[PDB]
Amino acid sequence: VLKSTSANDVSVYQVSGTNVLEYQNRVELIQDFEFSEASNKIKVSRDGQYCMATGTYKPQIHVYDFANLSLKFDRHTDAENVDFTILSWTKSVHLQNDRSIQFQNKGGLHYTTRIPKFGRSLVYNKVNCDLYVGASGNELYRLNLEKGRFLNPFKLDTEGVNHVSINEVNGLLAAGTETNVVEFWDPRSRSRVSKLYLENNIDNRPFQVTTTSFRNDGLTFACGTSNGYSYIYDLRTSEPSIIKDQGYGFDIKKIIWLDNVGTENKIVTCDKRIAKIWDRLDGKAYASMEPSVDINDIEHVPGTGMFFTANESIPMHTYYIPSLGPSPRWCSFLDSIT
Amino acid sequence: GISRDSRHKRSATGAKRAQFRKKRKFELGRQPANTKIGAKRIHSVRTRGGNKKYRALRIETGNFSWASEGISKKTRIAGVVYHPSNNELVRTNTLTKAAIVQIDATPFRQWFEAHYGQTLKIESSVESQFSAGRLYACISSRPGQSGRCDGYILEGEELAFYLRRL
Amino acid sequence: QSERAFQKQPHIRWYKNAGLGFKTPKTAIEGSYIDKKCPFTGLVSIRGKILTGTVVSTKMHRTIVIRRAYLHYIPKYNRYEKRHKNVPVHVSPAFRVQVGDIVTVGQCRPISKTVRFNVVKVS
Amino acid sequence: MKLNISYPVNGSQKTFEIDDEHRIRVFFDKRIGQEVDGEAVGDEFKGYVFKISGGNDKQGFPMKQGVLLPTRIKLLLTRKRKSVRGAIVGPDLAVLALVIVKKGEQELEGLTDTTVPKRLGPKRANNIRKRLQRKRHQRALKVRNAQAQREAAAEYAQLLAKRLSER
Amino acid sequence: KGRKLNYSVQDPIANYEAPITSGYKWSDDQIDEFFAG
Amino acid sequence: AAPHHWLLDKLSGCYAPRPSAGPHKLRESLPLIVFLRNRLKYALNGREVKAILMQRHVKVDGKVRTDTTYPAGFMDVITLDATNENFRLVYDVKGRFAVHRITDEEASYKLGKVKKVQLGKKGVPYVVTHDGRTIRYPDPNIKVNDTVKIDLASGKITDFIKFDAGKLVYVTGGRNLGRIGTIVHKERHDGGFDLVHIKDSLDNTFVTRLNNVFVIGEQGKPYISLPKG
RNA sequence: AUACAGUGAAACUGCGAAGGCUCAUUAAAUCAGUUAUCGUUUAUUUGAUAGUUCCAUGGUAUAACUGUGGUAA
RNA sequence: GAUGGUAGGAUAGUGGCCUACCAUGGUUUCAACGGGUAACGGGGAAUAAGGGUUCGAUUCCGGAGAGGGAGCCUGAGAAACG
Repeated sequence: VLKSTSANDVSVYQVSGTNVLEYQNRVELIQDFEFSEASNKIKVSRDGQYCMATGTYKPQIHVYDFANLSLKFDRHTDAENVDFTILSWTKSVHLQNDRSIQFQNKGGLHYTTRIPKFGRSLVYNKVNCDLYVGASGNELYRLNLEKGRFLNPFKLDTEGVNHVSINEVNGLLAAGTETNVVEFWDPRSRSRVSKLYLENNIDNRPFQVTTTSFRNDGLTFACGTSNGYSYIYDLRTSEPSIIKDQGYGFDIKKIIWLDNVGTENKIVTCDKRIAKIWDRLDGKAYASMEPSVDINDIEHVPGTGMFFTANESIPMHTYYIPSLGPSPRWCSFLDSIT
Repeated sequence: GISRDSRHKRSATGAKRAQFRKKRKFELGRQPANTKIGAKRIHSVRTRGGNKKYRALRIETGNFSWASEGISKKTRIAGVVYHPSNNELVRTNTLTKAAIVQIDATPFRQWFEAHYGQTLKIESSVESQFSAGRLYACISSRPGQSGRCDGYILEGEELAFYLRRL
Repeated sequence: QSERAFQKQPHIRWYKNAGLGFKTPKTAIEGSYIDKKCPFTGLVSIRGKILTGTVVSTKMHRTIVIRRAYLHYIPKYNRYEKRHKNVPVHVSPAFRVQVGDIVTVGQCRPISKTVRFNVVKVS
Repeated sequence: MKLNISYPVNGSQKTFEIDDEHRIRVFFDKRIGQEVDGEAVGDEFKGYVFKISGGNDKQGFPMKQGVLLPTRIKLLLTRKRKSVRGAIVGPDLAVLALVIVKKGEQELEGLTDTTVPKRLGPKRANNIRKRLQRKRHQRALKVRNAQAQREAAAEYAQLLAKRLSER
Repeated sequence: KGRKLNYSVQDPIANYEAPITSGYKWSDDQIDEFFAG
Repeated sequence: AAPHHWLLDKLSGCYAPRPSAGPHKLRESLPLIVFLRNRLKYALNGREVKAILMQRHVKVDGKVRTDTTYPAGFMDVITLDATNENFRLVYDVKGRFAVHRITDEEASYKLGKVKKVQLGKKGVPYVVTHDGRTIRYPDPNIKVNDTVKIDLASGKITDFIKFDAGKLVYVTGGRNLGRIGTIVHKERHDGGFDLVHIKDSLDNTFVTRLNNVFVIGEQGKPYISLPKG
């Protein structure tokens, strides 16, 4: 029975923590989950297995098979990564800290291309297949996987963009800039539709929006900042918002929904040290997930109540919530041990 | 990294038809470890016999040197504002050689009050940081090769030499 | 004389001497020029061999393109076809070398992809 | 199933071929380290407690302590892809290993009432409980090495001083 | 600006993926009557 | 598969003995197997030259150094205990290793060209030679290409021969390899063909390098004895 | 020779193998010599080369080995 | 990256070897760059033979490969015939 941290009348558990008789009652879930002293970015594929965790020094790819509970390989890529996506299964696209883009396959490293300026984010379009890559400046580029061309790059404002995302059920391209404007483009028209401005009441310094998200209803939009302040948005009276100051507030990097499992209207926010979870329409914290080290980013596995972080320590932490949901079919005795 | 050879590229004459060779062991380009701020973790890599190389990634305890007396004392790291060997490197806030990074200068306050008595001859635009706490200082040591963060403080001429820039 | 960042300075105003029959001008001993790769103050040390010839182009800065015609005793068609050679070379604070200007250079420590020679003399 | 049982302090171990799997079903879905009672595996051994310690299944494959997933999975061990059964015990174990840490209500003429001794007493001095001439010679050679080298070094440094005075 | 923004056509990505016909589960009329304002 | 310097007859074998590492280079030395076995013929094969090396008759440079492929280079005095064999081996006029026989007061020393003088660590002047005898503390006026005289009982420099115009020089290297006569000319260039030039029977002239030449004495008085014909 | 004492299957150890075939056609860029590395790595060869001490000897944890076993292996 | 400059990365270190910024350079009719084989032949690559005058001794054709590309590891030395 794994120990649980104190919270607001709710329980969470960590597996593979910094502390995790213990040697002979080990509770290790995924073997060889440890990197070279940090972690870049972890995400779980669309199907029921094959999670991918990017590397730290001699950076790797680290695909874990969930139905084998261990590592498959580690393709030591050429440069250090910041952002990537997964395109179903075996294909995936990455971009590194330099302005280069790798295409991993089953054989690995299908191509290495580049963008003219230093990039910061990448997303893929399921409809007509053009990956949009956000970079520094006036420049939000396309690499269409149909015919391998380049497209007429989207003209931005001065400094650039920290995050780009497209909406799923209808395709509304977000681009979180530096000057508080969110710069919604249309993936149909290749033109702007709106230049929504973000406001507060504290106004410490001119914050920059760093996280953008949507969900599968296509009506709301989750917004971030460089200050530790979550925001919600709708088309219904789109000028105000609801806001969420966080108790430490450095830079929120991961805001993701719970739009496919039970216990609805709930959202996860995540800044550099803490990751919390709260409810819509009130703004009150359901739980929080305080680790012993900082967080590079997180992810949430679909269908069930578990979370996978990428942090600055040697292992990665997984966080199980036995009130948000169960443990999945490949982890189907976590509810028997704890 | 990849390589160190002229065979993949053109010389001062403009030649072609390269198709040369499988690349050897001694063209070894390791990955660029952009050293950042964190908890102190140095990877001990091997090369050329027992030539251990300290590859620092998350170093903090910078030994930065008081210039006019040469007093290399221990402090922390804040962030680099200007380094146009890559203008995105200061956007991402890494820590490489010859960068100008900010330091909470509290042990330099301790040394001044310890070997001079009073608190505050030294320049005014660094006396402002003597009062406030954060002074500018440039890294000398190589954390990607020697694994260390040493540096020198900014005192007057070199201060304005960077402040007029950015 | 400071158009770039990162503390443009000598690396330990500073002054040294390679010796071996090549003078150091007084501005290159005590002057405001940095002498990063000019061998009189410099960081490089001298070695090797010393070559002499006139120039073709000095278009870019820190690029002295020497020409070097030399005699070779051809036995094939029993006449001397005339030689020509080229070598890029870094500047020195002693002479703005224009077209003509037979000068000599000493071998040291590859600076760019193709330069091992730096000017030590003008006459 | 077969049950290997070990009484460690007496040094006894024996296997018992127990059929009739509703006796066996007490161990089911209990991973390695979690204890058990004698009451639901048997009646003739009541008040018994066994810490399980793994077991090879049919096809001989071992379980390593505490992973998950009581089917077989392919891990990386002492690094190559070896097949290893999960730590949780289910219906398809051939042998299952047990350590009895408390005798209950019946003596066993294999485990309790019969025992083996140990191997042999200790060999080291501190293990039996729980040179000086070399100490002479080491110190003497060390002070002689000092009185040779650190005097000879200055003895040719003074010859450098003679060359410098004459130069 | 040499390697900066080569507007060329590249070989392995020309058929790396394949499009989808219906795509968005909404209609384009639903787009227009979604963000008229 | 042989060099020219060893005076090695061709009707010997197929594999030639590579010398092992040691004081001198590979290209300027002869090992003990090609010395003893097939030049002055104290052996007949490798087995018995290894047998006498295990018996330890050889006393090159005053130490035993029992090895078959030990690279005896220039003027290492090979000393053999039985029949008091003292052999100083120098270069002849056509490139080979002429092994002259000397006596005990001459084999009590050798000489060596100085290569570099260093302020290495902790204020210690420093000198190396072609066998690499790092001996302590010479005078400050040791230039390059001068000649120290090693003690061969301890290692100290006993005498010193200054390199200047008017000194008796030995040339080991290039197309002048192994000539004596040292005076027609002096010419120090600035990077190549720089030397002191050597006479002949009709006092002809010759060109070499600085590092390919090294001094052995004076005009008529070298304290090395030399063979004749 | 009542704490060791020779033969010695099988195990740890030191080392051994210390350089072998086929396939598509590179014009001083494959090659040979040479200059240099105070521009650099180096096992082995060789010569050299170490000065900080307040109120009789340090700890469990693994083998080989026994013993209980699984699996067609 | 064509040519160089400044700084960093990586290096065993020199090095546009790689990246940021900047300048528009550099080779060539005194043969750039490009065209092929008796490049299974040639270049001393070397031994020469007391009459064979381009037969007549050899190192090397180019780089790879251990089923196929990819990634990693070991060592004084490797992108290992193990």
